[PDB]
Amino acid sequence: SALGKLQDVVNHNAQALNTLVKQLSSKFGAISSVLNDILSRLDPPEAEV
Amino acid sequence: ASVYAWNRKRISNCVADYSVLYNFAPFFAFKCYGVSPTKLNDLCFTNVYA
Amino acid sequence: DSFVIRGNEVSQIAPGQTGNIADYNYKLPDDFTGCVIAWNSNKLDSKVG
Repeated sequence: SALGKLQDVVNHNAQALNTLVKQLSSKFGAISSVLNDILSRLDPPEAEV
Repeated sequence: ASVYAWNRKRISNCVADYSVLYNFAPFFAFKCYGVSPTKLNDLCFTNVYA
Repeated sequence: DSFVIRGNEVSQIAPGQTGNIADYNYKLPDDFTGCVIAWNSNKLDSKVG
């Protein structure tokens, strides 16, 4: 572990992007996370909220 | 049947169309939670009960 | 605007709201503004038979 600093820079950035991609799966309270179902199984007035 | 002994029937393995229901019964209330009926004619389901 | 409709469909007269009265019969925009008025009239438009 002589090169700890450079390796650490790379991992911090990679981990940040990784968590950003994983956070797409969270629902935040909506009935489903993927946009396609929401636009598929619901009328526009309720789909807005 | 009466409320305290409601009856359940499984309907599956068939082509369901929810456009014929408007016929029977003046339908004082016909509302859905989680889907909207005009779009209900499209999706495929797991197991629908009545 | 004036016309005559059923007594279980009042909810259906809304911008892009589903039932069977606001998709293909006559439809208002999704950005509608105004008011709607309906009154069940069975004493002047319904005859015997």
